[PDB]
Amino acid sequence: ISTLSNGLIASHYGVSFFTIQSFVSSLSNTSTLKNMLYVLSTAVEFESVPLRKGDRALLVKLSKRLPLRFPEHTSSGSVSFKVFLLLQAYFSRLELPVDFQNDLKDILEKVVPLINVVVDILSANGYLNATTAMDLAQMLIQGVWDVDNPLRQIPHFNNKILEKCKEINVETVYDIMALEDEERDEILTLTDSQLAQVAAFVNNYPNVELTYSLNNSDSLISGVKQKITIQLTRDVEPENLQVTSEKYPFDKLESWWLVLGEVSKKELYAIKKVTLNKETQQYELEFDTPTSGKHNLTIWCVCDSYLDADKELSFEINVK
Repeated sequence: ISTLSNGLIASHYGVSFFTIQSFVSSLSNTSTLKNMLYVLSTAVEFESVPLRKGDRALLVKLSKRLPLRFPEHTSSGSVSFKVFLLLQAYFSRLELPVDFQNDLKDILEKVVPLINVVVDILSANGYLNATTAMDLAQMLIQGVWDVDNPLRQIPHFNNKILEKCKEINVETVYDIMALEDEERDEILTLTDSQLAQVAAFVNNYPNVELTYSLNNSDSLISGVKQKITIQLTRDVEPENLQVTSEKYPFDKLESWWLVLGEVSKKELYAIKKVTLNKETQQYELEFDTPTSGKHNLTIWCVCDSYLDADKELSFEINVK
């Protein structure tokens, strides 16, 4: 299978060779988020997580309230059953038994290297569903479903506050920071300690601007390695890139994937993992020029640590 491309591997995260061999065999260009969550749950790295007598029976009961079911003709007798379900309880923000809370902390300690390896395997194959693993990576940091309200990321945003936001058509983090003092204090019925934690989050939440330059557009030759420059600007230089997350109990640094690809062909042409630590920065990507004709290409700038802060740009090329 490893006729894989070295230049299409963005990170240096590591796990056992056993797990890498298993992941490579288990993932394809059609893998879904649910498939990837299952595959991740099978990592031998989780064998250090406790599995007690009675846990499976307790997990079966818990599973009633979770949206995704464990694969049908697969034994529920291993730690993978626990990992698959507790990670969903994490996304759903279910209150857990103290003992399952302990196991969840142990699980979360191992997830970042594992999800990054999933991204790297898919991207090394040129598979655009690497972006599906990126979606899952975001959920693992903020502890929120990709189908739930993205405002849930902000500390102390309970159901009452979410409904007050809906009533005035406030939907994004940027809508929150745009609010006038009196309307802001109307919705944010929170204590002093709580308000400071909202403030910490909103000030650190990224707002990036994506541009590019492609030298000699509409004069490209098929097959030749082509360079493209990607620039990303922030309003001011960040004082630190330490991620604010209520739910992820370990230190995390803000990182981004820069992705070039073509949606209609489900193909990833190039990828790069970057830190946007400056007011402005640019990066050079290299790809093989596709066949003769018109192609619609997209650049994505995807954050590993927050939801709804990603940026994308589409453009047309003509290969002679």
